[PDB]
Amino acid sequence: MLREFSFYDVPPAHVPPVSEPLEIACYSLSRDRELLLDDSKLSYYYPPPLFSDLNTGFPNRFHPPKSDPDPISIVKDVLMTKGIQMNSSFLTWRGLITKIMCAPLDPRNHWETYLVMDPTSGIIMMEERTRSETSYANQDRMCYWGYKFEAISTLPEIWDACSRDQIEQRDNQDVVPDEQYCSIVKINIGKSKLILAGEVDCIWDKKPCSENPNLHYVELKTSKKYPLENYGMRKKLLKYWAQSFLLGIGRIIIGFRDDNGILIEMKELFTHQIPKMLRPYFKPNDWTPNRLLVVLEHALEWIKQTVKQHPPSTEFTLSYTGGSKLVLRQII
Amino acid sequence: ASMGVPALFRLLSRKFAKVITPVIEAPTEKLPDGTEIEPDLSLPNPNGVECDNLYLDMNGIVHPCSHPEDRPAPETEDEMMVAVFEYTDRILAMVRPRQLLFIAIDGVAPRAKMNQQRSRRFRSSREAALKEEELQAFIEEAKQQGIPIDENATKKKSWDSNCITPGTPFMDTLAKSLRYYIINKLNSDPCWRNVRFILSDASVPGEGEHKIMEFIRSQRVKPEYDPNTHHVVYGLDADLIMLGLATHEPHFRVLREDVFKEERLGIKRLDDKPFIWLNVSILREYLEVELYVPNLPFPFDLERAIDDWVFFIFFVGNDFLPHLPSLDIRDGAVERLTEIWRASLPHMGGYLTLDGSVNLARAEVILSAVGNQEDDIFKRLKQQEDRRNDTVRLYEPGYRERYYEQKFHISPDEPEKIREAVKHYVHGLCWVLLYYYQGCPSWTWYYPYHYAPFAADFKDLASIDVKFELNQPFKPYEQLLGVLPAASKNNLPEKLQTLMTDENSEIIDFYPENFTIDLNGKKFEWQGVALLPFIDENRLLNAVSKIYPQLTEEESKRNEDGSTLLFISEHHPMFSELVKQLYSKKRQGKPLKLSGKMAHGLFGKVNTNDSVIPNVSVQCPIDVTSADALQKYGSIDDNQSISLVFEVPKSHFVHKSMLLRGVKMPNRVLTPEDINQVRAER
Ligand SMILES: [Mg+2]
Repeated sequence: MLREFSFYDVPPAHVPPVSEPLEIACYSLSRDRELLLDDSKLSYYYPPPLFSDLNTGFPNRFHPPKSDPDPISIVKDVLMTKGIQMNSSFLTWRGLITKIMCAPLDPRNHWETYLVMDPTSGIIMMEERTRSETSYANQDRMCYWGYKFEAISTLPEIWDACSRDQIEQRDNQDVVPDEQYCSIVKINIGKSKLILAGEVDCIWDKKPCSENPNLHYVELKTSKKYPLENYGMRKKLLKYWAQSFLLGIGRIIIGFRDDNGILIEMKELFTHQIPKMLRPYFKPNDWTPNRLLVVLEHALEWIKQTVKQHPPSTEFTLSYTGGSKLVLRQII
Repeated sequence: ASMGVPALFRLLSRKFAKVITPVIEAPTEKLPDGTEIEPDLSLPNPNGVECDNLYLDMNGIVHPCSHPEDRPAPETEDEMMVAVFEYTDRILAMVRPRQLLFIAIDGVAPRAKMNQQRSRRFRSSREAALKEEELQAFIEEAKQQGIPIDENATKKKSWDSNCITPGTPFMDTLAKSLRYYIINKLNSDPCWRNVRFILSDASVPGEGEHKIMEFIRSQRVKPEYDPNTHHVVYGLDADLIMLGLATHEPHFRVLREDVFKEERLGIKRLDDKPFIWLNVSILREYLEVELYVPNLPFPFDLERAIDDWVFFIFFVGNDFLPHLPSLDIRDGAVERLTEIWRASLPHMGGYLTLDGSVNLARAEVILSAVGNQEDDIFKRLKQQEDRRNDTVRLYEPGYRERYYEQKFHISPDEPEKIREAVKHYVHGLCWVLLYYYQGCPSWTWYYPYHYAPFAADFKDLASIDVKFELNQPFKPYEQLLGVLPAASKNNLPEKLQTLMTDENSEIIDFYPENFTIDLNGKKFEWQGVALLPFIDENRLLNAVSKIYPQLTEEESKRNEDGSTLLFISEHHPMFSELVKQLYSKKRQGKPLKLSGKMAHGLFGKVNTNDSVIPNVSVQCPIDVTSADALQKYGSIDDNQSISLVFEVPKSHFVHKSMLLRGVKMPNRVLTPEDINQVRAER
């Protein structure tokens, strides 16, 4: 079977209820591309000097990131090793929800995911199996600017516990984006219960004793600066909001750079501030945070109801190749 | 010797004009029926800038309250406290702290500070005795001349300023009164309900100033600390703004009162106050323009530059070190040192200073350039001084030998005694910088001369092994004996007084009535060096140890450390969760660490204040005369607040001179016109 979901066919509705993303597990990844069940790779935000050259170390000190997509079994395995029960409708990578959510904003960005309902739990698991369109630019200079900004903006310990050499020698460190800290989150969007995993760039202060940690987390971005009148800038900020919203990340820090890769300015945002900040600049027919949530909730319910009409272990493909439609296919 | 208040303020008024600003106080509404509407203090601050934490150097309040302008000195402890309460009230009204009031009374200070205080108090006592003789001889002549002197108004009953020292009965009164005052504030104006109150009294060792700075460092270091905390410090020390810079908290300002024969004796006949802000953020702006050096082989760092600037200013003299003979702030020494620093920096390898440590190789570079200029400096100074209409002769060849022989009593035969002098001074420089940035490195260390060596003699500095013996703060009664002159004996326990006055006292040589003041550049006696003997600490400690067992239990308790106290309102956001965790069955004796949402941006360890009895009725510890003051300083029948013993956190790490992440910089104030002026002057 083949089913289509139109972004346009979704009627005006109230914004769906969205719960506070609760962390249920976390883990660390190393440069050799192995996983550890600890806070080993958790880092802390501390800014670089302004006019930092984000080219430094490209490509001689650059450890290029993995290009093949990670199977979602990785997260399933983490949770089961920890004896955490999965009682939700979806298990996937946070980035895969962002892609569904923001598809209407990016007609040029094509993607495909695989969906399978687990016969034991009833959870729908989603992953990519083919190298993504986005990953092909994985090691471009401009992508490096982002990895570089993250390397020179984080510390292995809190500011006070770090020597000044540790802080000041960050420009000379290898850039190793495979080394990361990750958060696994429960989040409800309408009637859909989701377990999502994503990279956490750093933390603002420290992880609370046990309080949910996610509002303490920070996302780091690099971008050219434009005024909010520029639609491209609004769209980018909206996509920044969507990504962090899904893991309940508290802050987004943007390193604004010029055309040559020099860091010229930094801007701290609260994730929940973005919708209000963008509101005055919206015109009729524009995609807003609320409309993106309404259409996502409808997309998720459509996927769920379709998948549940078939036996477990049936493979499905969800494709976006431009246009106003998502395409869901049963694999025979 | 300190540069002084008029000196630094003249440097600020001359080169950093925009840092100084008048404090705006909201007016009282005065209605035609004598009704007076006091301003609502919960409303926004008329100064535009809101204050989070207000820190008070309490002794800088007691002193001015002891000698008012148009309201002659209070005589009673009770009168003194009412004045202090009112002065503090005024500060609270103009500052309006939203989060914290930190009251710091000077505790025992390090030996290096004690020596400055010893010299000052010996000089004040000498000055007062000389005045008393002149006044009484004038009065005798006036009687015989038939001139009606108002003897009650002429013979002024002066507050004994030496009782404003740890270990005195008045310090117990001050502490008890301020405890009450805090409880008053917490149970009166609703605007103080969300404000936490810390009292660090004189039984807690350390200068008030430094206890404030050490508190700031202890909080900065915590991850959950607000990096945009707005700090206001009240204090009178010339030091204070240097400490403000050392803090590396840009949202920082100093509060102070605006500084800008018949007469001197206070002769009276029968028949006859705005405040200023000193904005440290604006000072930082000025210094960025002043200290920036292009094309450096290492990164420019404003924070590192500021620290250097704080350090090389030590050369012009402060509380702990004499000025180098060739350097005087009045003669543009700060500007001279800044120019040498700017020229040396590109070739120096880096900054003079590193998180409170001194690079001695780089110090020698700065000092050698001063040493090369002093031959001419002493000549120029004398040349300019002769345009107005000693035995050393600095403007004359051979002066090195004469200076060291006359001031140090070093003959040209003994060159190692000069080397020992510079070694001592070098230790001093490192002592002060660590004191400002990391905490007191030695409670016993002092510079054991009254003069500094020439800058030319500061050669081979890197080979000097600088080390400190930390030791401990002296007992209150030991500081009193290390600081008081014999005429102030009344401030000690009666059995310890004899050490200063008795001919047969083991340590009578520490307390001469008569001593020389060396002019060392003729001006007046206030522009001089008091040649006092340095106390031998062992001898002083051995002398008190024989008398200690004979003091009462109360005198003994007054010689021991007390606690820092935290007062919070029952209506404070942190209260209910703090009480739950504090009276929890984990342990009710083990201190509670302030953490999580419970802390509400304040960090450290708290325990119960056992001295306080659970009776909510609290009365004022002193008597009040006026009807308006009895109304505002009355009893508190229902004390809806708790007091706790409070200990600041202590980091295991060297505190770094860097801005915190999340720091959002205060609006830039310096216009094209301001920046222009600074460029041309340098
Ligand atoms: Mg990022």
